[PDB]
Amino acid sequence: KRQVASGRAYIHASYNNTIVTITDPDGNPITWSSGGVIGYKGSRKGTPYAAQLAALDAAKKAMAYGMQSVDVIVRGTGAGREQAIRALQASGLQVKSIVDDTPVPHNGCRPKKKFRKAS
Amino acid sequence: PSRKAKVKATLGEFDLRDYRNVEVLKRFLSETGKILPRRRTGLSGKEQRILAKTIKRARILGLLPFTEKLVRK
Amino acid sequence: MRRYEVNIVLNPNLDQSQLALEKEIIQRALENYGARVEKVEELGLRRLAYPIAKDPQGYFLWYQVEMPEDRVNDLARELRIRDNVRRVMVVKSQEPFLANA
Amino acid sequence: PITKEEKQKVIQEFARFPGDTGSTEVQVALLTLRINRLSEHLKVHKKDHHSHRGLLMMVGQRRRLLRYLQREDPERYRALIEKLGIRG
RNA sequence: GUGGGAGAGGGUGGUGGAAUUCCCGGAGUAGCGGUGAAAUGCGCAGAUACCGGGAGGAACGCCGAUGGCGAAGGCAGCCACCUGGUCCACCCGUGACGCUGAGGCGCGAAAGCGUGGGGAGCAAACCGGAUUAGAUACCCGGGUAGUCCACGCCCUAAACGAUGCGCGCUAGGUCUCUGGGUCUCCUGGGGGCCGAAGCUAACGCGUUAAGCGCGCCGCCUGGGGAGUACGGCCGCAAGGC
Ligand SMILES: [K+]
Ligand SMILES: [K+]
Ligand SMILES: [K+]
Ligand SMILES: [K+]
Ligand SMILES: [K+]
Ligand SMILES: [K+]
Ligand SMILES: [K+]
Ligand SMILES: [K+]
Ligand SMILES: [K+]
Ligand SMILES: [K+]
Ligand SMILES: [K+]
Ligand SMILES: [K+]
Ligand SMILES: [Mg+2]
Ligand SMILES: [Mg+2]
Ligand SMILES: [Mg+2]
Ligand SMILES: [Mg+2]
Ligand SMILES: [Mg+2]
Ligand SMILES: [Mg+2]
Ligand SMILES: [Mg+2]
Ligand SMILES: [Mg+2]
Ligand SMILES: [Mg+2]
Ligand SMILES: [Mg+2]
Ligand SMILES: [Mg+2]
Ligand SMILES: [Mg+2]
Ligand SMILES: [Mg+2]
Ligand SMILES: [Mg+2]
Ligand SMILES: [Mg+2]
Ligand SMILES: [Mg+2]
Repeated sequence: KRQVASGRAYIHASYNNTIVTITDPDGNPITWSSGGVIGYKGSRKGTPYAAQLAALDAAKKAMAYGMQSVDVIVRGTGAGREQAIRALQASGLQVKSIVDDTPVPHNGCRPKKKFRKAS
Repeated sequence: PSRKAKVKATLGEFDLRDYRNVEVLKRFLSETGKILPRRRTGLSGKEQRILAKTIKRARILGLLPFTEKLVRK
Repeated sequence: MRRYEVNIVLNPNLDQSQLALEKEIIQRALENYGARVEKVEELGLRRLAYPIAKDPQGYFLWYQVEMPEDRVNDLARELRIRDNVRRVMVVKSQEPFLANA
Repeated sequence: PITKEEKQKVIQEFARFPGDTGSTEVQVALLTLRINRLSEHLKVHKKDHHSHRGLLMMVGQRRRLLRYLQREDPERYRALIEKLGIRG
């Protein structure tokens, strides 16, 4: 039980499972969710719908932690990367700013067989 | 099909080699630090090819970003 | 004897004494490597693109010089030793190519 | 490497007369200059294979002029080999 | 020869950032991961996501191209040094000094061998999880060699343009790299596309010939047996010619 009202909202969207962390303006996390937290179990964790509940839940949870506005950060190319942010604009927090920051290597590590074409 | 002005005509008598004129080079980078395609820096094979190395030099003196973040996504 | 441009970026949070110190040691170095000055542009600090050495800014120099080719690598290797000097890029000088003439 | 004045001091030292620059001597003199310089660079850098090719060719070219120098005027041929110091 | 020029051509030393992985600390709660769907796996010894710090190895995003360099195999962050090839202009010097090239000698992707060194990610073998009528395999999670560096061997390939090298000749048009110029263009050297004449069994080739010629080297003579046997030669072995 503290107070924040303003902070960061990362989204770690994936072709397997979107997940949302919410942190203070310094990076230290406050509350998080994901298709896992929310009931879903198998693939279903990926669905845009899942990404919705995950986002909302995570906001709801920080609504009580005392928060009103947040800066969004996107990372990954989720099946529901977008409905993760859309759930936020329709969540009840001032989405100050939405920034994309997906990590991309400047060509370095060999990927898995399934990701070939970049040794 | 992706159109606008070329960064070239927006500038004047300028040195394509000065790794220190951050004030100009920046123009040849996107929102991300990414270096602009020829079809936008409006340069020529050789010109472009020089602006490349001249940038990457500045990128090492930390006068230019290797990469940036995309606002509004 | 070839003409080189020498860059030096170092910790921007230094008083005269420290600045004055490295500035000397740097001169004090070019002296030992057959390097002769030709002009020194000293742009103070500047807003760095990325944080070089935990810092958000840096102190810049620049040294139009001429020195024995063989001993360049030595010089560069010798300037980095300071913990304040956090960038040394030496370059072969060359004539300005000019686009949009 | 090999600069301006560096070249003359030998073309000077090897011209059959003033202004001669393509003398079969001036030529071989020059190949040797390089050839030796190149053989130093390969004394270390023994891995630089591509440079070696060039050498292998630079040598052929030198052996080729020599071969001719010795047919036409079997005297000057001796001279050259004397000055330069070739064969052994 | 002089004066210019482009370039991931080669060797050496240094250095920059992104990302993965592991370690340290903060914050943080119930899952993460993974798949067609799952499980193995990891997590209450606190993982994933998030922030700061560190270590280490490997590869260089955008630029990047239909592009450039090289004899070929091949070559891609940045800088310095060491070095090869090659193009143009000037028409200055030598005066047939040329071409090809059986042997020989050197180079030769990857995998592989020897000795040390390193080891992040990947990953043969292998250990598991699934899938199927069966499981060896494709799909998933781990993982050793190897992949990386030094030195020494190995000498093979769809080592491909499936097109040996040099030269002279035979319409154009268009795109481009790179030089010079009386710079809507001309001209020289690369790289592509259509297409004259011509060639071709057709496909197609067509001033980058697969056309018209000359020189010189390699090679071919039905398929299987078989790149096997035998003999020789090279190799530490694999195995090669
Ligand atoms: K002449
Ligand atoms: K090999
Ligand atoms: K190897
Ligand atoms: K080995
Ligand atoms: K596997
Ligand atoms: K054939
Ligand atoms: K021109
Ligand atoms: K052409
Ligand atoms: K025809
Ligand atoms: K021909
Ligand atoms: K037969
Ligand atoms: K045998
Ligand atoms: Mg999933
Ligand atoms: Mg190179
Ligand atoms: Mg931790
Ligand atoms: Mg368990
Ligand atoms: Mg407990
Ligand atoms: Mg803790
Ligand atoms: Mg380690
Ligand atoms: Mg190409
Ligand atoms: Mg070529
Ligand atoms: Mg060169
Ligand atoms: Mg005469
Ligand atoms: Mg070993
Ligand atoms: Mg693995
Ligand atoms: Mg055609
Ligand atoms: Mg037969
Ligand atoms: Mg065989």
